[PDB]
This record gives sequence, C-alpha cells and structure tokens, in this order.
Amino acid sequence: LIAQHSAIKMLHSRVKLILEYVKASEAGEVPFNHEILREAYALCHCLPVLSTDKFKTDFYDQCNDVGLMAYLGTITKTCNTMNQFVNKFNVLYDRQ
Amino acid sequence: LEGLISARVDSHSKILYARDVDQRSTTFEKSLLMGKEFQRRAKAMMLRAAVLRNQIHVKSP
Amino acid sequence: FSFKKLLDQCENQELEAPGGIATPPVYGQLLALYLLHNDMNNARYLWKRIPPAIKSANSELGGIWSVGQRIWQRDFPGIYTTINAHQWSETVQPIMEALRDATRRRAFALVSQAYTSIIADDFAAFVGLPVEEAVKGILEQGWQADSTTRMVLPRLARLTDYVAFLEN
Amino acid sequence: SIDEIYKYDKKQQQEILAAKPWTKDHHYFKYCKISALALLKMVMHARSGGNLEVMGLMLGKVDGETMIIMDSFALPVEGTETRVNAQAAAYEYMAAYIENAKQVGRLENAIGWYHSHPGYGCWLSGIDVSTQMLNQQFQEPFVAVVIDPTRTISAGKVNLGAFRTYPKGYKPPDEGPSEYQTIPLNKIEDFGVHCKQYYALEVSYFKSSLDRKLLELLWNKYWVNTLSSSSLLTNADYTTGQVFDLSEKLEQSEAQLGRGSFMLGLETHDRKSEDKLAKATRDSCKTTIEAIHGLMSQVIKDKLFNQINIS
Amino acid sequence: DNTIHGRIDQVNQLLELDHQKRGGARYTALDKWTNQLNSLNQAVVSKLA
Amino acid sequence: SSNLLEQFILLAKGTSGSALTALISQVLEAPGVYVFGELLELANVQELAEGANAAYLQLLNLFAYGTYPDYIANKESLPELSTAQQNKLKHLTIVSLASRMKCIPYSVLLKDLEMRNLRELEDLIIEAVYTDIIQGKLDQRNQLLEVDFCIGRDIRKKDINNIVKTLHEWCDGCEAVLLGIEQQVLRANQYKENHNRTQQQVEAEVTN
Amino acid sequence: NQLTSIHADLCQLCLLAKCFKPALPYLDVDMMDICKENGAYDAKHFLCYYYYGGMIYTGLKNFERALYFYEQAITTPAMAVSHIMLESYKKYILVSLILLGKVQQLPKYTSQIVGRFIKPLSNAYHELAQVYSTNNPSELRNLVNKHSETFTRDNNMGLVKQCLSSLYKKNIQRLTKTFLTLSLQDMASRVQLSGPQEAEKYVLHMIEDGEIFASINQKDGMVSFHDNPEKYNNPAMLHNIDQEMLKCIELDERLKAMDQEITVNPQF
Repeated sequence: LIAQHSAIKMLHSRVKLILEYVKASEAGEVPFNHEILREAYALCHCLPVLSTDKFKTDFYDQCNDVGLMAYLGTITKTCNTMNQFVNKFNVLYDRQ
Repeated sequence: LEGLISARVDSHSKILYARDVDQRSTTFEKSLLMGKEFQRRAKAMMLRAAVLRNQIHVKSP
Repeated sequence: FSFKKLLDQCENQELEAPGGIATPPVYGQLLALYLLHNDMNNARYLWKRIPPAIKSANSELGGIWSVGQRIWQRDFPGIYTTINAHQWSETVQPIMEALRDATRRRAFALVSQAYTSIIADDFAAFVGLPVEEAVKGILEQGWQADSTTRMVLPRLARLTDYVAFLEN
Repeated sequence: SIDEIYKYDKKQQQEILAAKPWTKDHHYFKYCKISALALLKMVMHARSGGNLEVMGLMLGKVDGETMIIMDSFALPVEGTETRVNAQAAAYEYMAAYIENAKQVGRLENAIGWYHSHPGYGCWLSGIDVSTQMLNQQFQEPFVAVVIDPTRTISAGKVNLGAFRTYPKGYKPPDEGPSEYQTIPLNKIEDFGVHCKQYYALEVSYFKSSLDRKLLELLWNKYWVNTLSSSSLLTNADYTTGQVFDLSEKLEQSEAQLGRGSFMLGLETHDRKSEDKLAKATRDSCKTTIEAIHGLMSQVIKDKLFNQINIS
Repeated sequence: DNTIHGRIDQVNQLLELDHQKRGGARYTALDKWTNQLNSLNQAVVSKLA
Repeated sequence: SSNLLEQFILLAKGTSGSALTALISQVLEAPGVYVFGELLELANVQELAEGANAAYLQLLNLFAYGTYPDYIANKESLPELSTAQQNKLKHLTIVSLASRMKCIPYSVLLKDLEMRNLRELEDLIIEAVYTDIIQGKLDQRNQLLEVDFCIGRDIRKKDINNIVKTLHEWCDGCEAVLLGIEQQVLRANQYKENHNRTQQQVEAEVTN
Repeated sequence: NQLTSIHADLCQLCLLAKCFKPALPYLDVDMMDICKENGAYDAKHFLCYYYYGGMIYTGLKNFERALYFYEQAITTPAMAVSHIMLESYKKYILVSLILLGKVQQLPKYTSQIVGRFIKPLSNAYHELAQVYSTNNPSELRNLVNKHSETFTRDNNMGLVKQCLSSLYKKNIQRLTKTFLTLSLQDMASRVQLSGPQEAEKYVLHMIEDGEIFASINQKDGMVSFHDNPEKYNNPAMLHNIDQEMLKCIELDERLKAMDQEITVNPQF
C-alpha cells in the first residue's frame, strides 16, 4: 500500500496548487487569464471517469472473481487448523 | 436429467432450443453452497468434541 | 412498525399474566398479529392451544381463524369475504386494517411475478375489486391490458481484515 | 558509522579469509547493507533484460555477520535459468573489470553475484542454487541476490533478497516464511523444494548528490501510472495456473492424510511434503494475497476519482 | 469433426458460430479447487473419534 | 491556435475602430481558432460597444459565454455567419454539453446543434477529433457520445464558482481517503503483533 | 450461550403448549461446550434438546435448521439404545425426504448403535425412502396406509404427509430442468396431478415460496420456466460472499482457542 498512500498524498498536493491559482486570478495577486482557466474548467468537467452501463458489469465481474478467490483461501486456512485441532484432541481425550 | 445434453424443449411450437451453460453460474453457486455445508460440519464437530471431552454418552443406567 | 412492537408486548404478556389460560381479548389480538407477519403455522398452533371454553366465550376469535384457514389454501376471493364478515371495534380494528392491505399487496405482488399473462376476471378476484375498477388501475401503473379477449399482462476495511487473516 | 563504512580495509579481509568461519556454519550471516549504487545499477541492468534474465556481479566485503555491497557491475552473459555456472563465460570480463577498478582506487574483492527472476518472484531456482553451491566452496565470500523489476513498479517496495544456501546433505531448521510474489504453473514445484535450503538477509542504505533525485521528483508527476497496474488482466494467466495446480495438491493431501505415511517405529522428519495441509495453507496465501492486492489497486481508483463526480 | 466451430439454428437458417468465449480457464480451475475442498472437509472432520 | 493569437492581439492593439470591426469577422472565419478569450479583453474592441458595431461584440459574447441554441434565439439582432464560423460554434456546443455530462446522448446533441441527421452530426465530431481540440468517441450502441477529453473557450466568469466548488470537493475528500489507509496499515500491523504475542506466550509453558 | 439440560425442558414446555416463539433465539444460536462443573448434565438431555429443536423448526418450515438440529441428535456418541435415538433417526429420514431427493449423508463419526440396532428397527422408513426414489406418488400413498400404525404409535404423523407433498414438488421441479415451455395438461398427466387447474395452483404456491422461477401463460395454456435469480456479477452477490467470509474468520478463531487449549494440556 505504500505507493498507493503516497500517490493520494501527491494528488493532495496537486489539487492545492491548481486551486490556489484559480482563486488568485479572481481575487488579485495573479491577473485574470483565459488560457489557464479554460483548461482548469475543462479538468473538472471530465469527472467521474466513466458511468456507462458497459463498464459497470465488467468492473464488478473482476471484483466478483477476487471475492470468490478470497473465500476459497480463508476456508483452506480454517481446514488446516481443524485438521490440527482434531489431531491433538484424539490423542489426549481418546486413544485415537 | 440423467445425461449431459444441456438443452430445453419449447413444446408449444415444437422447437428444441438452446441452453447456454455458464461456467460462472455453476462455480459460484457451488462455492457458496459448499461454504454453507463446510461451516455446518465444523459446528457439528464442535458439538461432537464437546460431549467427548466432558465424557457423556448414552447409557441405559 | 407499530405492529411489530404490539406483537412484542403481547408475546410477553401470554406467558407472564395468566394461570395458563389467558383472557379472550389478548388471544384475539395475538392471533390477528400472527396473520400480518404471515406466520400461519404459529397461528394455527395458536388456535389448537385454545380450549373449547374460549370458542364458546368468544366468536370474534373464531372469525380471525377463519381468514387464516383460507390463507393456508391460498384462495384469494375467499379471504376478502371473511375480512367483511366480522369486526370487533378497537380491540380488533387497527390490526384488521393492516390485514386487509397486507393480503392485497401479497396478491398484486404474487400476480406480477406469477403470470406473464392472466384473465382479467381472475385478476378481479385477486385484488378483490370488480372489473371496471381493476382495468382502470392497471393502465396507470403501466401494465398492458388486451381488450376483446379481455386478458391482462403483468410486467478497503474488509480487504485488510482478510489479508491480515491469511498472512498471520 | 556513516564514513567508517565507506572506507574499505584490505587487512580486515585478509584476517577473515584465513580464519574461514563459514566452513563451520552457512546460516552464519544475518544482515546486509547494500549501497545505493549497488541497488540502482542492479535494477536498471535487470530491467534492460526486459522479461529475459541477465546476471551481474557485486564487489563488497564482509565485517562480522554483516555483508557490505559497495559497488556492482553488469555482465553480458546468458545462462541464468539454463546453464549451471554461467559465470565462467563472464570471468574474462570480471578479471578486466577488477584490474581497471583497482587502479582508479576501488580495491574491494568480489562479494557475490546477482541475477534476476522477471515476472515470477524473488527466489532461487534449480539452476541458481546449483551454481551458488559451487561458489560457496570455491569463490568465497559469495552470496546470491534476486530482484524482480516488473513486480516492484506496482507495489512500490523493492523486493531484494540476498541469500545464501546450505551445502548438500544439510538439515534445514524451522525457517520457513518470506515475501509472497506468485509463481507460474510449472515453477510452483521448484520453489516448493528449494525454499528451506536458503534464507534472506535484511537490508540497509545511505545517500548524497547525482542519480536519486531525478527519480524522486519525477514520481511527483508520475504517480498516476502505478495505480493503473490493474493486475487482474495483465497477469490473468497466473490465477488460472496456480489454482489448477493447488487442486492437484489437495488430491495429494486427501491421500496423504487418508492412508497415512507408512511407518513402523519411525516418525516423519523434515521434508518438503511433510504435513501437507500446513504447507498447502501457505500456497493458498501467496495466491490469495496477490489477488486481493489486485483488488486494492482497483479499489483506490474507484473511491479517489469516481466519487467526486460533478458537484 | 471440429473444423468448423459453432452450432446451427435451423428454425431461422443461421450458424451460431462460436466466438462466445470469454475466459473460462479461471472459472473451471476454481471449480476443480471448489470440489477438492468439499472432499477435504469431509475427510478431516471424519477423523475425530 | 498558438501563432495566430500572438499576431492578432498586437494587430488589435495597434488599430482602432473601423479595422477592429473587420478583425472580428476575420477571427471567427480563421481556422484553428477554437478560443475567443484574449481579443475580447482588450480595450480597443471595447469602444465599438454602445454604438453601431456593438452587435459584433454581442455576437462574440454569445460565442464566448454561450452556444448554438443561444445564437439562434437572437439570430435577427446579430449579423451573419458563414459555414466555417457556424461549424466552429457547432463543435464549441459539444464542449459545453461535455461540461455538464461526461456522456451526452444523440437526441440532446441533435436538438442543440439543429442538424439534419445522425451521419452529418457524426462527421462533425470526427473532424474535431483530427484537429485535436476535443478528444472523444461515439457509442452507436447506447446512442451516446463518450468524451475522453475536452478544452475550454468558455470564459464564463459569473459561473466560475462551480469550478471552485468541484475543485473544493476534490480537496476535502482527499484527507478523508488518507486517514483511511493509515487506519488499515495500522490494523494489519496490530493483528500481526498480537498473533506473534500469543504464540510465543503459549509455547513457553509446555516446557514447564 | 452454553447448552445444558434446561434448554431441553424449555422446548418441552413449548411443544405441549404451543408458543414456539420464545425458544427461537436459543435455538437459532449454534455453540461449542456445554455448561459444566458440578454435574447437572448428561447425553440424553443433549439428544432430547436437539430432537425437539428439530421438531419445532420443521414446523416453522425452516427445513435448513431442522436438518442440522436432527443431525446433532444422531452424531452423539452412545453404546446403548434409547427411545430418543429411534425417533431422531426416523425424523431425520422424513426431513431429508423433503430437502433432498433421497436420504442425505451421515458422517463416519456416527454412533455404532444407529447402524447395528436402529436400521432393522426403522424398516418402514427405509421403504418410504425407496418408494420416493422411484418418483411415483401413487405408490408412496399406498405405502403410507400399509405402514400407518407405526406412524401413529411413533407419532411422527403429519410429517409423513409432507414427504408426499414434497415428492409432488420434486416432480414438478425436475420438469423445469428439462423444458423451457410445457403445457399444463401435459404437466398434469405426467406429474399425476390430474387437472391442469391444479398444475397452475401448485406452481403458484411455489412462486410465493420462491422454490421455483416461472411464469404462467393462460392464453396458450403453457407454463414458461425462467430460472435466473443471479448472474453473479451483481454487487449484491459480492456483499453476500463478503458476509460469508466474516463468518469463516470467526469460526476459525473458535478453533484457534480450542486448539491452543489442548496445546496447554500435556499430550498423552
């Protein structure tokens, strides 16, 4: 996760420099401009990055596979402690 | 039923169709079902271990 | 909502209050409350617990059980006639009001799934209002009616716990 | 210290080489410190191979139980996952390099070899262990190193293990687990036998003024591409392959536990097929961890970008 | 003989050629994995007494 | 464009009145122009307003803040356009629709542009994409345009508040995401810590 | 919640005087380890609690919990015969005849007594299961009158009736697998309902229950089968699989505490 964390933290810092610029061109301290504001305006509008009916099912299909995969692993782990519990119990409380 | 031909009869107008099997529907349903019965056996085992450990079985006296 | 709480206080009351046979109004509300949940097995069993003493004492209770005999058959037109048959003011009415509306919803809902096509006269029995009133309603909802033949067509947090668990 | 480490001492190596402690124990070493140089050169050379294997050499020294890797240099040699002792072809190039190196003022002896396993994890294969085992007799000191240059870009964490293996007919201890980066369908078996034969060593670093920073600053822009790894398709082939093989192991487990190992007044001792479920649970973890790690690359995008919409 | 891939629709005169493939390889490996876990649980729990 | 803008401002600043009136008709015709910020802000153009050439800025306004439906609406009051000027406004309507919805269906596009058919409409978006002022792709399956990218022209200085709000929503949730991941990494770590603790603790007592 | 002998007796009071509702939170919870220290418990109590708890759940038509409750009354160790062991077995055969198309499996940790003594003791029931496998209701019906006196003395009457309705449900449901569309007249002859009107009535009961996915065409006089509750790409299915994982992780945790407990105890 470290890359993923630091990546968010870069987007925090990227939003911050654009945002304070747009305000500065309104407020004063930076003058009014067209070339940079038209582009920042356009940058906002693109979000959210897909919403189509076509994307939704393919996105879930992969999420659903990795949901079964994970389920079949957590059972295998549990089976192991069950085989270990049953081994130790039979020796002690019974005669096996 | 008994055999492997995955097909359905439309007996209305007499056409033999056309069942597509889905490798996904059969694995997912099985994984979920198999998960219910795995847990139930584990619960069933705790209850088996519970009477054995504190040493009771059925007795006529 | 209100009804669910009303079963809870009444359920408590059956065991706690009496010497083993409780008074006639309490049994009536309780029976009526089981029909709203459509937990018909416990309803039926309720009536079988009921001695002959309450059946002579109270006739209202015996009407509430009659709707329920039909619910077991699942024959709609029959349900409606029995709702009209008996009323008992205060003690039966707020829960009764709910029973009537719970079976109509159950009926419309049932039909919507059950039939891709149904006769309009059969449908009239299910909702329990006549043909003129029904054909007028279906159109607004957006179901198709065919006329001439008169048929009606219905229409990160989880993932970290799991990774933490497998690595251990 | 910070500067004491930088100077090399010829005498400290002469004492060590006479003394020869490693003959007693080959599990002797425990820490590594690898130069910033050694690491960057090793990743870039590995990456230049592509998805094709390459070998290089490392210059270093040892001090107690620490190994120190001062510098590294590449070799143009082919035989990583085929030829046993591929390094021999390289010898002439090494003899050149050490001679060229001594005269400018780098006198430090060869510490070991590095190679890379691209797109299948950081572990030693059958070729690799067999080449190391000759080197621990003849070459000393000689240590194996593995790095993956594709896997690393996704995770952001450098997988670098410097290892050493045990000589033949040596009983391993209970030292099992390590980092989980999936193997392909036929490579699974090979890991399974070899892992207990070696151990990985922990790594430290130091830093100053020309290479690091073009990369550090570039990541400030670059960060978007690492989150669009999107593994589930890229290495789709891995899941189907491991899961069909994991099924064959569960069949082995049903028989093993079912019939039992035939024994008459003898009890199992260390084996790579001893207590099949206990082994097997871990194989499920290396496949599961990678799969959910795939999900986590997807989950981040979905929450960060898509929830903003247009307000 | 499988030198043409698909099946026929004779009540419309078409060939429903097969290119209806997707993956499959993941989904069948999970099924083989899923069947061994049932047999394995049955086996382990049955060892007790 | 690039180059042509750097020439036109200087030329506008250079002259007055009668030539400036002419320059508006030329900027709109001239290819590769899909921006109309810079010339409007100059003082020189501004003089013609409130007179008998006011209509030229009022049209320029209509291109800048508005679109093809805003034009037609006052088609009488403003002087004529040629084919290049109309086609440029029609592409410039797509960017605007793209500001509201990422995907815009054909029936919306079709109305607004007042176009005769789908194929004539689909030709205009392919021409835009070759010049690379808009980037985006047609979906004839769901009947949408799914835009990859679009760029402004859009001065829209009253409406700008919306852009600041969205930039702001983009901000506040970021921290909400970071406190997020920080939590999980510590929770993974907490589990491994306890797990190591309990095993080492249990093992010792076997010895007795 | 630890299970002890007052649990059995709670079910008994509810059984005599029908009001099953208070007992349900005790039943709906599964557990490990009984209440001990100072006696107060034995294997009969264990068996009677589960026998009755099965009896109650079948009544509610919670066939899932009933099966499970019934099983625990068979898996109990015994070296002696008891009246509860016959009843527990007999009720098990009837329930498995509803849930399954034949009797459902028993583990190999079942008691010796259930094989050796109980099987010739439960002959009639083995004949119920055998006739049910032929898949013919007319014969099953005739058998129930032959075997009648047993059913009454053992007092699992009324349950035996359910096994007959469940065969008719199975007979309708197997047709679904085979057909897309089938007529009601055709269904009626083959299932032996003998009235298309009843064919329509029988699926409609099942629609409300959700044992079948189907639609009725009364213009054509057909039934159309659907069969598509899940496509498996729903987020609904993701959440369901995610809920099932939380259960597994807790189940494992019970096992860890219990494996560890034996680790403290010295091995033999």
